[PDB]
Amino acid sequence: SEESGLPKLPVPPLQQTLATYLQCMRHLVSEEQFRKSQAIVQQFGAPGGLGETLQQKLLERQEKTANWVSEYWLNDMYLNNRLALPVNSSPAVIFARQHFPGTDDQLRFAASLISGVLSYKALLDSHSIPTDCAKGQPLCMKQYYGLFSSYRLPGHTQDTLVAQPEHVIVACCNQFFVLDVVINFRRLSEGDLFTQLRKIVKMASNAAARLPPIGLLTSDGRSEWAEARTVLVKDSTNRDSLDMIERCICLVCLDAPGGVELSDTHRALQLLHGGGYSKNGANRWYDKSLQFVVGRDGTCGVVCEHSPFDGIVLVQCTEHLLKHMTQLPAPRRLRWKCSPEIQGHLASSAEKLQRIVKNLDFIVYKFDNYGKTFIKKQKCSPDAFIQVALQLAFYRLHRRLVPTYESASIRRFQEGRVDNIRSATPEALAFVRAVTDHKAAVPASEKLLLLKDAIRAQTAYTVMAITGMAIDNHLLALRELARAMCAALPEMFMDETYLMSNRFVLSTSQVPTTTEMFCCYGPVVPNGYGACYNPQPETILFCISSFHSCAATSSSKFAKAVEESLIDMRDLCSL
Ligand SMILES: CN1C=CC(CCc2cccc3ccccc23)C=C1
Ligand code: NA
Ligand code: NA
Repeated sequence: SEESGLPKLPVPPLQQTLATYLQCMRHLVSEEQFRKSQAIVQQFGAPGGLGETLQQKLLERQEKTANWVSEYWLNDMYLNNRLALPVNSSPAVIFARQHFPGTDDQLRFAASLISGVLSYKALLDSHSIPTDCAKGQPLCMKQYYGLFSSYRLPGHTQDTLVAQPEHVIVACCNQFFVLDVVINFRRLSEGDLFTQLRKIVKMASNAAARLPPIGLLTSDGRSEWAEARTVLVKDSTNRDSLDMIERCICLVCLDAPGGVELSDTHRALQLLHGGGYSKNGANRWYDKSLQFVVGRDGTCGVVCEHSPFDGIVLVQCTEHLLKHMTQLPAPRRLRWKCSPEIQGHLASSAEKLQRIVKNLDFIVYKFDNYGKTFIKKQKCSPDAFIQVALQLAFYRLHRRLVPTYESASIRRFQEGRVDNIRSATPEALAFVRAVTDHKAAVPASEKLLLLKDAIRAQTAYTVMAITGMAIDNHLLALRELARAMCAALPEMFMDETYLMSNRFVLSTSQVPTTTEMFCCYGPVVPNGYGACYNPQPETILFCISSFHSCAATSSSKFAKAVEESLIDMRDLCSL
């Protein structure tokens, strides 16, 4: 009735989590460090010890909350992160290339897309989204209600995720306009929206009314933007304008032509960071959860602030919008009252964003030799096969495995977001060593046994994670319950093995789509990669990111290593 009928997130047994943790990490640390971690974990998990006390506190939390990890996970994964949102945090979804002969063709697309957003939001708010089922077991639908009603406020040390006549904000030439999408309570038609967008484009070209590019401030580090926003709110005009953005449905960004070839890689860059201030980088407001981009040259997609929802729900929404597209007072410019103080903040923010633009090493690589159909003919799940290929790619290029992240949905449970699948398994290590160590001369028949055992272990970890039995959320909650007892964390969580374990040098996810769109994001540590893939029946799309500052990583070398690994795995499956 009022209460969810879904199960609550399970609390795994303490000794199960501690044993999985040590087994996860043994091959990723030195023998001496492992020996010390074994003793730390034994003391933490001893009968009558601290771990048992924290586990009892966690079972009490599970009883008193809908979801015992929600608050800790939201803060740990998103709100505590100080990095600027572009590239480091906010993923982008790139739509098919569009062809816009005239400005009017760009605006008709934007009007059609806005109409689709209004229609989808009406379905959402009437609770008419058919409940998703696993692969079926019903799934939590609460992420859908965060697509349009969320705003991420910056804080000095921790951000705040806020839930809220309806309006969109249109960004054009770094200027922001309120576009009301109802008049006389009747939703604006696609034709009315077109008429309004034309007025906006005319107003935005006016030099005598041009305001400073305040959106650039949202692209900065979170504490930097917290400081600049605090300067802004000293003025009531700015407060009014910030309130309008905080309460909009979404942004629609009418970007300027990019001036570069519209390859998939280049369209993805424009969606990730707008190409910086000199291009479209200030035509943005990164705190708002959805920024649809409809560029004059046909580059279209959506930039996502992903603190309120994960990738499956986002793609369900965007696929619905795109498929739906197949079937009067003037807008109000938001005013700003700036100072030389704010001008200094703008210059700083432009410089910092340019460092992100220049630092990103990004490639879209389409593997075209095979995809899901071939993989399923090997009695393998496509996801597990591709995760083992990524381990082999990393090992053959960098000669070690590293802590690897892969999102696993826990939407089977109330308020469920994700837990981590740790794909750098002991079985993956045995396989990649056998493949790469030519001196060992392991027979191909044995390499194939090791391959299938690595895929089996990957599949098992995935089942463990999606059923709430993996370890990362459990350890996070024990850690934060310990911090509530005493600000000095116990040795368990100060141990260098634990800190290492959560620096995801390879950060991955599978985002399958049914249309030509694709998803991408940056790495999460300076010496890391981001790898987001889209498996299709006969192809697999890989979006690979890394940072040019890190001499070890290279996105083009990693994409080549992925190709070589998929070909090696094909050859082993063809003996
Ligand atoms: C480093 N990283 C970053 C993200 C994920 C998974 C979540 C996600 C992936 C791709 C698109 C998304 C669009 C909207 C919301 C979440 C999205 C995994 C690793
Ligand atoms: Na996790
Ligand atoms: Na690099």
